Amino acid sequence: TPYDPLTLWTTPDPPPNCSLIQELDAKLTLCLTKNGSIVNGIVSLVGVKGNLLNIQSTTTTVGVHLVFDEQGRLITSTPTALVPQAYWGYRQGQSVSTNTVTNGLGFMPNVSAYPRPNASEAKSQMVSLTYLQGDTSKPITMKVAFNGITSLNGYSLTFMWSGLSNYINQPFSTPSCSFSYITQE
Amino acid sequence: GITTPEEMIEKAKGETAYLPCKFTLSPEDQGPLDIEWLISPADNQKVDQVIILYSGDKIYDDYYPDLKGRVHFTSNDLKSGDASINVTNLQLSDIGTYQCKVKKAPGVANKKIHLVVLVKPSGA
Repeated sequence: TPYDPLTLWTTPDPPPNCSLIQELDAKLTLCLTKNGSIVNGIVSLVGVKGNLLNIQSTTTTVGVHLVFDEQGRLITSTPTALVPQAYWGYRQGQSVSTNTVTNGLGFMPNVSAYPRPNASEAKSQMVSLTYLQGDTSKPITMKVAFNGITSLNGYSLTFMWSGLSNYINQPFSTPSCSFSYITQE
Repeated sequence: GITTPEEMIEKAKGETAYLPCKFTLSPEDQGPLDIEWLISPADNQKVDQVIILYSGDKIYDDYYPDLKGRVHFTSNDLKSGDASINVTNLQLSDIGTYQCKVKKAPGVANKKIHLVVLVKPSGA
């Protein structure tokens, strides 16, 4: 096969692929690799236009969502951060394959472990301490929530970077952040 | 891929720079066409700053403030295989490495251009 079936990503160097506050104002790099019952993931978000380049005084949190259908296929509409033309699928070289994902449930957060109505349960969250712009003097928290913004028979991933309250007038960018979760299949 | 290798364009203040980026598409390249031009200025220390895009069959600009309203795609038909751009009224602040990224899943290509701007029009 020309592609790797254990990896789903946004390609390593995606162009602005999110319209968070305004049209294409952010670059979200996300790579998910399946390793048995656990998916090793790495996420990164950076502002490139609008308010995401100069954190508003009243903002305290910046987050993105990724909703998947019952087959583990991304749905490119609200609230999914990635715009519809955004690249997402199996890895093939430094790009993605155009083949539809047929083993998506292997990358989805286990609904038994993280039930859809359990988004507020600690177990459905992986919270860590990280640093804005990688600057160790600017600590923030990244909270990954599983299946919290899911429809029904669906799945989701939520990334919440909080504590931005006192980093006003600065560009928003996160370092490469790691996370993991138990797979559906 | 792109038809031109990494080059260096030396121009003078006031002039306009034509940055080439012509590409060819394979039958395999079926993903949506994606063009992104980035810049690594010489003055400040920022790198890979977005300049202009061609995403979802639409042009998006005004990402790099210091370059506002002076960057436009030269071709009137991007899809045809030309992602070249212009930088009107060149200034000394415009010096840096400009990168052209042409993607069409699974295809991907990129070119780097070192733009140099001289105060007085002379390269002898």
